[PDB]
Amino acid sequence: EYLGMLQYKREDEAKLIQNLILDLKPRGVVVNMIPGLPAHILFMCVRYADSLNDANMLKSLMNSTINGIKQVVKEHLEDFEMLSFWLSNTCHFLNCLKQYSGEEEFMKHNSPQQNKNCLNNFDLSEYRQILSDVAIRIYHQFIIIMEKNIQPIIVPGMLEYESLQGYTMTSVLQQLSYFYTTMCQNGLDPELVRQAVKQLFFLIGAVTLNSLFLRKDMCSCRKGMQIRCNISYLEEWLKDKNLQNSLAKETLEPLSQAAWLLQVKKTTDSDAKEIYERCTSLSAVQIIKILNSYTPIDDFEKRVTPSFVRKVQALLNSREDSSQLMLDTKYLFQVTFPFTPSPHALEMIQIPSSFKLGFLNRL
Repeated sequence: EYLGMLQYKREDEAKLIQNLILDLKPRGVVVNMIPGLPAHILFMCVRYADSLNDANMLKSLMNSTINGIKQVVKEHLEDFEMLSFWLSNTCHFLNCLKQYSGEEEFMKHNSPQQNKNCLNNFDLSEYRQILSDVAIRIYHQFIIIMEKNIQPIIVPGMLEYESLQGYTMTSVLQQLSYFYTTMCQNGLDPELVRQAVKQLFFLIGAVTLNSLFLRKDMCSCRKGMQIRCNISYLEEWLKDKNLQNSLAKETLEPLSQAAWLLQVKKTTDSDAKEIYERCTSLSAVQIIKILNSYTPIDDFEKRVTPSFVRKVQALLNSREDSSQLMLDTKYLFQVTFPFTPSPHALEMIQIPSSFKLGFLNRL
């Protein structure tokens, strides 16, 4: 019956962008059930323009959209929620561009009724690439906001708060939960949320380790054990959210060796060898920084002598290493946007009146 296309009169392109992107109450209800729906709407309009061969209309559409996105995020650089909604919708739109590209690669997990709605005329691969790029920009933007909202909490909870006897380590996980939920409620693909979480973990470990590299009154066995404990707490946060333990390795592993280092006896020509064999994810600079800034507060831990430090540094000669000490909070992981198909059939998509798009038409 219907085809899954959206007719728009080329003189309302502007108003379409206005009432679907710039102006948009992102919390209707259908959209709560299916977010990324605006992306589908957009691609239905695109499919309409493609069905006509009028290339100028297509290009004008894509440009108006991408500019509308760029703009709409540029207006809300302090709105985590909105940034999430548009990173989501952007990734959805790109995945629609891939899914109905017509390319053999993406028709793997397609309904026979879905393989009926591919683009029929134009190749939009270059546009897909551009979209991937802006998507990267948005992702980088929305990561920054989370990181900025959690950075002042890391240190006061991860170590300033003394467990082994007013913020605490729990608060960290509470914010992590806020971020995770906010991501999930915005149709943000699981793998994407995973990479985000990975970034967050990196940030935690980084701020922590850095504060170690600064404050001398933090390098103790006690503090090390405390840290290892908080790390296990984090692994448990992953377990609870059913996320892999792998990411916790590939983010906290340096901090583990840092905490492990703090506890281990630092005296005998054997301890040193263990420091060598175990601290494998740390630069010699970092290790030495810790061993020099290591100050004990308890009586069972014996202080580290300059001679021992020299022995260890001599043992570290076999490992070329890096000149890195601190871990900059602005490091970013390689974000990947994996193609995930859409379960929704365009033929049955309808516009809620809350979108103000009555001047459109299902084909």
